[PDB]
Amino acid sequence: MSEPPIAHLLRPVLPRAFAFPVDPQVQSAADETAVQLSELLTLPVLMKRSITAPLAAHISLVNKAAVDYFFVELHLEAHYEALRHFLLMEDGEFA
Amino acid sequence: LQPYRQALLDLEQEFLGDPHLSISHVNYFLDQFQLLFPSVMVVVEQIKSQKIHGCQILETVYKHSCGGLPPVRSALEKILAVCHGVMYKQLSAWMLHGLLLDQHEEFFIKSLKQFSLRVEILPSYIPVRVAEKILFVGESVQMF
Repeated sequence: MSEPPIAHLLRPVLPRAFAFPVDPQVQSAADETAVQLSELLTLPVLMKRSITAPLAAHISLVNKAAVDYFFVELHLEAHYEALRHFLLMEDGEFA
Repeated sequence: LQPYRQALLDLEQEFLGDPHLSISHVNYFLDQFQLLFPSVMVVVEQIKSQKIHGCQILETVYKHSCGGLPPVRSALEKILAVCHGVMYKQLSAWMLHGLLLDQHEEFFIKSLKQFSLRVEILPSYIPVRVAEKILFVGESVQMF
C-alpha cells in the first residue's frame, strides 16, 4: 500500500521513459525521409498523426504522478473513510 | 500529348537549319500523330456524353485498350496507369487505416453500415470475389 510514493526510483523511470520515445523518434525522422520519398506520402495524408503520437508519453507520466500526490501524499482515502465514518455514521459508537 | 509538342519544336530547328522546306515535309513528320489524335478523341467524347462518373472512367478507357492500332494501345495504357494510381491511392487507406476518403466519387465501397460494395461502379476487370476480400479487410480494421 505504501510502495507507490518511492520518489527516488520515480526519477530513474523518467530518463529511461523519455529515452524510450527517442528510439521511435530516431527511426521516425529517417523513415519520414523514406515516407516523404515514397509517392510524396506512401501512407494517407492522415498518417501524419504518427509524428504527434509521442505526446501520450508525457500524458501518462502526468496522470500517474497526480494520483500519488492526490492519494498517498494527501492520504485522500482517509478523508473519504472519516467522512463515511462520521457523516454517514459508519462508526457505531459515534452515531 | 507531350511527344507532339517535342516534334513541333524539332521541326522549327530544321526550318532554322534550312530556309525552304515544303509543307509535304511537314506532312511526313507529323503524320504518325494524324492517326493517334482522332482515336483519343472518342475516349474523352464518351466520358462527357454519358456523364461517366468516378471509377466508371477506369473501364471506359480499358474497353478502348483493345484498340487495333498498336500506337493507340500503348498511348491509352499510359493513362490507365496514371488513373489506377489514385484508385490504388484510395484503396491504400480503407484497406490500411480503415477510413474511406471520398467526396461524391467512389472506390467501389460505399459502422457495419454505410460500408458496402457499389456493383454498378466496380470496374469489370477487377473480379467481384477480390473486392469481397477488400471489403472484409476494411470492415475488419474499422471494427477493432
